Amino acid sequence: AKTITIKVDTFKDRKPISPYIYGTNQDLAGDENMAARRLGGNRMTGYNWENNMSNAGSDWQQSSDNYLCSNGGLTQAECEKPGAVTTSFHDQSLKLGTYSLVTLPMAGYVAKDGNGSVQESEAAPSARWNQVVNAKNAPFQLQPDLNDNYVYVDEFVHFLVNKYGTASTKAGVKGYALDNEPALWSHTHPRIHGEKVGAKELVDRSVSLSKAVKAIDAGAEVFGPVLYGFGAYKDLQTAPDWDSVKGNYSWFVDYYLDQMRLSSQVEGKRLLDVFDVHWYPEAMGGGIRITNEVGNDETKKARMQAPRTLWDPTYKEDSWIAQWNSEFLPILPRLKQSVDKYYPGTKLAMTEYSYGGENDISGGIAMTDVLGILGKNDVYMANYWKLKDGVNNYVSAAYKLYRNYDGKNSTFGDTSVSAQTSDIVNSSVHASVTNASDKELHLVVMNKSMDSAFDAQFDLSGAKTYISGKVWGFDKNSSQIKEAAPITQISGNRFTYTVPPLTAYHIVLTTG
Ligand SMILES: [Ca+2]
Ligand SMILES: [Cl-]
Repeated sequence: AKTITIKVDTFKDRKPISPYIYGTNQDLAGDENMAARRLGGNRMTGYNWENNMSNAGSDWQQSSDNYLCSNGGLTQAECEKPGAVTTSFHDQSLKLGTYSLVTLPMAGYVAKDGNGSVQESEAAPSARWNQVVNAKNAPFQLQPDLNDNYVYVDEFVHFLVNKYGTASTKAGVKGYALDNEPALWSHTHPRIHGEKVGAKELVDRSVSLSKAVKAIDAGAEVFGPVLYGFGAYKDLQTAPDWDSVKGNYSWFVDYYLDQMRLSSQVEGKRLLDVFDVHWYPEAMGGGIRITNEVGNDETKKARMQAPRTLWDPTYKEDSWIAQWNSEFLPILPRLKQSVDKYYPGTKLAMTEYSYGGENDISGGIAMTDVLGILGKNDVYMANYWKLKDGVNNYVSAAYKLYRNYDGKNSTFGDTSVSAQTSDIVNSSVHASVTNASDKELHLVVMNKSMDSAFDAQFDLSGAKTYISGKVWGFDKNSSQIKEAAPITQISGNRFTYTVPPLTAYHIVLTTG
């Protein structure tokens, strides 16, 4: 039985954990106690706020239909009301106490109807599509004109502010995203924007839309460019003008940051608040990409190690990104380096991600590590995307372990502190307090080994003596968070607890 040593120092590397890293796209079970929700992804590019219609693009028959009404739980009557998909979404955020991030359209057109598949010769402009205009430059209507050929984005923002107040208020919609995965427009939405997006095109569209939004609500946070993945981070998926605009930039991420900073200068207002990427691991194990299916034992092992690509300079995953682009890994410090240099003060968000194995312990353990990692790497917001429909039992378990570990919505602390482990392969560990507490300490620890328990020897540095602890966990036997045996004796702020294979625990220590 191997021993690992874990050192936790509550005085060291204190850093705020943004609550919006506990975020999602699709709501999960409903008891995860999320802090952020996103209305985004492929269906939002061609979503028409006036009639709630949208187009699935290449995900389903290039079909225009009422899917977002159905998915949001609206009645047929509610589906007729302007803005209803978004206002139903935001009402639910208000009920749950979450941030709302709402996607706005930039690819150029939105669904005019719900009449199904759009054929290639019916690409926009045609009877299947309305054109997007960023600024109406006419009086706004709360009941928009349903019979013309236009949707006006600022009129939609005005509608939301009319109903809820501004982003700076308690009830307001706080975030807007500049469409979704623009480097995939030509692939996902060929009937809307069939040409590959240009780098300069993307900036110009983004500046025009951001300015129109900011003119209605200066406090709203604008998120962009909502890049699908590393190919887009590198050169906007081979954008046709990349060689001509790349200059001395290392990758597209830098060009975009610097151009949005320059445009913000000219305009006299910040036009980009949060640099927004999607990250679906390319990490492979047992011949399978971890996001594709649960896989075999080697897939499951690779899934639990893959979170190290986010932070660990020593880790080299099996993927084309690590094979050909390792100088851009680990990815979170590299993104942060760029953002801090090319548009200082811009925040970072990962608005879709998934590690797969949704109903497997590997997927639960990967997520328990990822939520700790995001929290202590200066990520402002992060939103899981369900790659498998129906329940995602072990992903939900990971969220609950951090945000509702006791059934009473008790949570991990708001302040990250230093937690180190002697074995970064078989274990990960994250620690936190709230409001510099010297009375309560939270530790999330996990064993990634499929075969071998370890005895975790904890050495704690704190201002007060911790006297006891309670423990909650999930494992391969049960995705529900179960109370585990308590820690009844702690001597000199050290204690040992055994962590069985494939188990994650949240330990709460108290001074009494
Ligand atoms: Ca209209
Ligand atoms: Cl993209």
